[PDB]
Amino acid sequence: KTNLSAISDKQLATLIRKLNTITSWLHTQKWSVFQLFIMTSTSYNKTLTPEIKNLLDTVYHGLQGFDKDKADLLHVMAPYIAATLQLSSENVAHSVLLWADKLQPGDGAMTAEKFWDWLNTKYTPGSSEAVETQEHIVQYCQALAQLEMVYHSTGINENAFRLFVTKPEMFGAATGAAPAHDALSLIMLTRFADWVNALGEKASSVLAAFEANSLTAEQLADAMNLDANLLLQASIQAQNHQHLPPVTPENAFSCWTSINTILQWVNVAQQLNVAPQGVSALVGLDYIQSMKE
Amino acid sequence: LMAEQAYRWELNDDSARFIKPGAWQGTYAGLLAGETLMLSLAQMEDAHLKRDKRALEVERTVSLAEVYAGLPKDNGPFSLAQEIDKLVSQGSGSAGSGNNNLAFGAGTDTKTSLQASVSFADLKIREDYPASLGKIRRIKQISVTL
Amino acid sequence: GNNNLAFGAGTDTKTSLQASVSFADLKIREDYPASLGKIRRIKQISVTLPALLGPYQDVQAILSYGDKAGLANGCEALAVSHGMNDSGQFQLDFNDGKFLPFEGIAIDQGTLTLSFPNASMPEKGKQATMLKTLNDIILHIRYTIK
Repeated sequence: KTNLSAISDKQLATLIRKLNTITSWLHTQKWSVFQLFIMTSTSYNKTLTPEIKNLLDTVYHGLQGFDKDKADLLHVMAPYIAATLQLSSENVAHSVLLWADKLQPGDGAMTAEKFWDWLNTKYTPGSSEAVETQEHIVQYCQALAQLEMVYHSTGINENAFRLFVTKPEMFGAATGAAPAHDALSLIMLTRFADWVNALGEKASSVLAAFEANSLTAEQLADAMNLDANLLLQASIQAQNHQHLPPVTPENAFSCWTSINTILQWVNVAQQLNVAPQGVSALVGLDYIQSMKE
Repeated sequence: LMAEQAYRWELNDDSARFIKPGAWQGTYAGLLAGETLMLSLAQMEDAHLKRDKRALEVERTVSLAEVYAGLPKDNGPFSLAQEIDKLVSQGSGSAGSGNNNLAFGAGTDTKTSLQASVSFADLKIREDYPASLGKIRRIKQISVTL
Repeated sequence: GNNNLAFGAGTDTKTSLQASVSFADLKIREDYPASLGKIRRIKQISVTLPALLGPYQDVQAILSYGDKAGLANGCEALAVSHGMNDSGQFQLDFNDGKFLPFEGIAIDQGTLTLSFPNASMPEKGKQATMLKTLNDIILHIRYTIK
């Protein structure tokens, strides 16, 4: 959206850094630019497809006779969505549906209740007819399929994907907003999945302690086969220095942004083969500025 | 759908339909179509035994010579003794009125046949018990004696 | 008490006359030694009504339990049709899967009420003239010991 013709030098440098980082990430991920654009796309083609038609037929047949008070609509609709959209697990479809309901895809904001009502009233299976709302239905189905492409490309585990959909604050997304499938969120999801894979067999306990407000320096140090004092002092150094967002003892292992910051400190310290106090001494050498002595 | 008619007539729930059109799909060669009907039949049997209860079996004699002899005088009251034995001797004519009339057949083969009609509305059988005993009253078996 | 004879309380039963008796006063548990068996349960209650019913004419009366909770749905009351060793059903079969009316009911506690609709002569009830001829009532209690 920002124009290159009228831009500040520091803003241009930030844009250069963002482009370089994303290009490097794509090269590491063996991903084409078109795939990233498809995964991050918002505009959806409003054209009926046989796959979408089969999805509509299956959902309409399965959900016929559904009672609202007897059970949750989303849970009942999840198995048919999983069957139609080629998903391995049912709860993955349930999480995808929750994420879509939070996003409200398309030009006409679409949700499970609206989709079910449209299918119940204005849909006649087995016939090709033109409906004014049909394009919004197609857009919602395309968004669901794209969020499948997201889930499968990221490689995250099913329960951490459920946690990300239900509580974006745990992943440090802006509070009170639906999670973004922006590439900026995609890269952090990929990093979370890679860290979980690196934890190996310990990941099962680490994730459970993370989903509660339970995780601590010592347990995570045992999980990563690192020194507990090393993680404790890295966390202390991160707390001492001004990050954005700020890191405080009650989120230092509760928010993923804080765990990522601590791990970046640990990685940089071990790259330099020095303690985190070494990096703390290094970053004090801001000698080309007027902000501080 | 024949078992569904049997359900909708053993019970009175003419509105209740359990078999859905979605059982067959040509996209997937119609696979698993029978298991959807098997679930539909299971739902039909479960609702059937869920709703069924023991009904009070009752019997009532109707005397037709009394139902015609007691006919409200806005129709001509008659005992069957004096019209059977003249609408045979004349082979023709009528007695009574409305759905309680006694008369010969209308159709060409029935012109010899003599039929006696009575309305269940005049049997008034629904009065014979309190209403709160049960709202629906249905015939089990009509037996005739001559 | 529970042995009173009186007219119905509810608005549709105000014409009906019901005779109540307590199984506690039948005292049936005294009729055998206790060590023969601790639980005594009804198998089938049959009623007989030796009124002077006419030819091709009948009584209607209805005997009901007091609990209406412990027992299978609709098994709590049966209606008498002709009243000569007459239960509510048309063929009774002990081999049938159906629980007969009043099955499993404990003898020690409970109340049995037999009701006669349209008794009151002020309302010209159909039973009024015939119920005057009614002298006594008999219950045949089929109960088992185990």
